[PDB]
Amino acid sequence: KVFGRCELAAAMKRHGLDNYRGYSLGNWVCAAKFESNFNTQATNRNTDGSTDYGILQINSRWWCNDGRTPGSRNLCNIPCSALLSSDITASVNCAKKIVSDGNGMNAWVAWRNRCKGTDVQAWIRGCRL
Ligand code: NA
Ligand code: NA
Repeated sequence: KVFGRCELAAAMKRHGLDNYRGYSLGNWVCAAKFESNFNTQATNRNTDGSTDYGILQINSRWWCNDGRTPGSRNLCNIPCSALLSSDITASVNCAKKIVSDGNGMNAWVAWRNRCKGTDVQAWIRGCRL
Protein backbone atom coordinates (compact mmCIF):
# COMPACT_ATOMS: atom_id res chain seq x y z
CA LYS A 1 0.00 0.00 0.00
CA VAL A 2 1.12 3.57 -0.74
CA PHE A 3 -0.14 5.82 2.09
CA GLY A 4 -1.02 9.43 1.69
CA ARG A 5 1.13 11.74 3.83
CA CYS A 6 -1.69 12.71 6.25
CA GLU A 7 -3.09 9.17 6.08
CA LEU A 8 0.16 7.74 7.38
CA ALA A 9 0.45 10.53 9.99
CA ALA A 10 -2.94 9.53 11.33
CA ALA A 11 -2.15 5.79 11.35
CA MET A 12 1.15 6.44 13.08
CA LYS A 13 -0.53 8.71 15.69
CA ARG A 14 -3.28 6.12 16.34
CA HIS A 15 -0.52 3.48 16.89
CA GLY A 16 1.19 5.69 19.50
CA LEU A 17 4.23 7.08 17.67
CA ASP A 18 3.47 10.80 18.28
CA ASN A 19 6.17 11.68 20.84
CA TYR A 20 7.14 8.14 21.41
CA ARG A 21 10.59 8.49 23.22
CA GLY A 22 10.12 12.18 22.46
CA TYR A 23 10.05 12.01 18.70
CA SER A 24 7.16 14.11 17.48
CA LEU A 25 4.98 12.65 14.74
CA GLY A 26 6.61 14.71 12.00
CA ASN A 27 9.90 12.85 12.72
CA TRP A 28 8.20 9.56 11.92
CA VAL A 29 6.48 10.82 8.81
CA CYS A 30 9.73 12.40 7.58
CA ALA A 31 11.55 9.10 8.17
CA ALA A 32 8.88 7.12 6.28
CA LYS A 33 8.99 9.56 3.38
CA PHE A 34 12.69 9.17 2.82
CA GLU A 35 12.93 5.48 3.70
CA SER A 36 9.99 4.17 1.57
CA ASN A 37 8.11 7.10 -0.01
CA PHE A 38 5.23 5.87 2.18
CA ASN A 39 5.18 2.52 0.37
CA THR A 40 4.60 -0.51 2.59
CA GLN A 41 6.06 -2.86 -0.10
CA ALA A 42 9.47 -1.12 -0.30
CA THR A 43 12.49 -3.43 -0.05
CA ASN A 44 16.15 -2.52 -0.42
CA ARG A 45 19.34 -4.55 -0.10
CA ASN A 46 22.12 -3.41 2.23
CA THR A 47 25.84 -3.78 1.43
CA ASP A 48 26.21 -6.36 4.23
CA GLY A 49 23.60 -8.61 2.51
CA SER A 50 20.78 -7.81 4.91
CA THR A 51 17.62 -6.17 3.51
CA ASP A 52 15.41 -3.33 4.68
CA TYR A 53 11.62 -3.84 4.65
CA GLY A 54 8.48 -1.73 4.63
CA ILE A 55 7.42 1.76 5.44
CA LEU A 56 10.35 2.32 7.90
CA GLN A 57 12.93 0.13 6.14
CA ILE A 58 13.52 -2.17 9.09
CA ASN A 59 16.66 -4.25 8.76
CA SER A 60 16.90 -8.06 8.62
CA ARG A 61 20.47 -7.78 10.23
CA TRP A 62 18.81 -7.30 13.67
CA TRP A 63 15.07 -7.02 13.67
CA CYS A 64 13.28 -9.58 11.46
CA ASN A 65 13.91 -12.92 9.75
CA ASP A 66 13.85 -12.97 5.92
CA GLY A 67 15.37 -16.45 5.61
CA ARG A 68 18.52 -15.25 3.89
CA THR A 69 20.45 -12.97 6.27
CA PRO A 70 23.13 -15.19 7.93
CA GLY A 71 24.39 -14.32 11.37
CA SER A 72 21.52 -11.85 11.88
CA ARG A 73 18.93 -11.55 14.72
CA ASN A 74 15.17 -11.34 14.75
CA LEU A 75 14.64 -9.00 17.73
CA CYS A 76 11.08 -8.16 16.69
CA ASN A 77 10.25 -11.86 16.35
CA ILE A 78 8.65 -11.51 12.97
CA PRO A 79 9.17 -12.57 9.39
CA CYS A 80 10.34 -9.56 7.42
CA SER A 81 7.43 -9.91 5.01
CA ALA A 82 5.09 -8.87 7.88
CA LEU A 83 6.72 -5.44 7.54
CA LEU A 84 5.29 -5.15 3.96
CA SER A 85 1.63 -5.41 4.95
CA SER A 86 -0.91 -2.68 4.15
CA ASP A 87 -1.37 -2.68 7.87
CA ILE A 88 1.48 -0.97 9.66
CA THR A 89 1.12 -2.48 13.10
CA ALA A 90 4.06 -4.80 12.87
CA SER A 91 6.36 -2.01 11.50
CA VAL A 92 5.21 0.41 14.22
CA ASN A 93 5.60 -2.08 17.10
CA CYS A 94 9.01 -3.01 15.77
CA ALA A 95 10.03 0.71 15.36
CA LYS A 96 9.15 1.23 19.03
CA LYS A 97 11.68 -1.44 20.03
CA ILE A 98 14.31 -0.06 17.66
CA VAL A 99 13.97 3.53 18.83
CA SER A 100 14.14 2.43 22.47
CA ASP A 101 17.35 0.52 22.01
CA GLY A 102 19.90 3.26 22.82
CA ASN A 103 20.45 5.27 19.60
CA GLY A 104 16.92 6.63 19.24
CA MET A 105 15.95 7.60 15.67
CA ASN A 106 19.65 7.66 14.61
CA ALA A 107 19.12 3.96 13.88
CA TRP A 108 17.40 5.23 10.69
CA VAL A 109 20.22 6.63 8.50
CA ALA A 110 17.60 8.56 6.38
CA TRP A 111 16.23 10.16 9.54
CA ARG A 112 19.65 11.34 10.71
CA ASN A 113 20.66 12.65 7.28
CA ARG A 114 17.40 14.15 6.06
CA CYS A 115 15.10 14.83 9.02
CA LYS A 116 17.15 15.41 12.14
CA GLY A 117 17.66 19.12 12.70
CA THR A 118 15.00 20.13 10.19
CA ASP A 119 11.48 21.55 10.67
CA VAL A 120 9.86 18.12 10.70
CA GLN A 121 6.54 19.57 11.75
CA ALA A 122 6.12 20.58 8.08
CA TRP A 123 5.48 16.85 7.38
CA ILE A 124 2.15 17.03 9.31
CA ARG A 125 0.94 20.44 8.14
CA GLY A 126 -2.59 20.41 6.81
CA CYS A 127 -3.37 17.00 8.37
CA ARG A 128 -6.40 16.37 10.58
CA LEU A 129 -4.98 14.55 13.49
NA1 NA B 1 17.60 2.93 4.75
NA1 NA C 1 16.56 9.16 21.95
